[PDB]
Amino acid sequence: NPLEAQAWALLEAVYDPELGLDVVNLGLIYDLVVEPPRAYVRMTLTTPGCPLHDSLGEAVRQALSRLPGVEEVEVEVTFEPPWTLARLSEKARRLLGW
Amino acid sequence: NPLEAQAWALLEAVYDPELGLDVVNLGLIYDLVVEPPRAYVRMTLTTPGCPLHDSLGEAVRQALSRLPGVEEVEVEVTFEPPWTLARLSEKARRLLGW
Ligand SMILES: [Mg+2]
Ligand SMILES: [Mg+2]
Repeated sequence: NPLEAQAWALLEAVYDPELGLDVVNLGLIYDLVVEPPRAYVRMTLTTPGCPLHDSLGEAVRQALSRLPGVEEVEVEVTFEPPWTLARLSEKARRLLGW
Repeated sequence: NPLEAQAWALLEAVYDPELGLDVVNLGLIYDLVVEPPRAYVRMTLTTPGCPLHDSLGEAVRQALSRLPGVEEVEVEVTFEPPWTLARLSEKARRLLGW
């Protein structure tokens, strides 16, 4: 499903403002399912508590809505499990310096 | 602290759109501290997951910002503990019919 690869590439352009890294390499994407006309993503945030405006979740929704055949995007934001820097990818660790 | 009573009265005018009851009688307010120039409230939502726009949390922030002497309102939205109808007040149960 090349659509899935397309989805990841799109998400890799969405950045967390506090850490300056994309949501994929930060390890914020917990699940991703793309089955036209629907796209589903389960993700978390880098800090606890629901913000008044989930700008990151909105950016992810907008990114996935660009997928061909996708007319509805469900973005589920959860804290289960809770995120920590241990979820950073190998690439992210290179970009950081680690 | 009459300011505290003022705060509760203000919150009793903020309604959850899905249930048609105010946040206080629904049992959504977990903690409330009013110490000028700051107001703090910890609350939850009636359904899981962080919404893209936390309109309820915003309404609570706007309501408390009307308190005299209060210049900053911190609204913490959590799911710990998770909410259920068991947290409804006695009054809410009368209003419902129970
Ligand atoms: Mg972890
Ligand atoms: Mg309960």
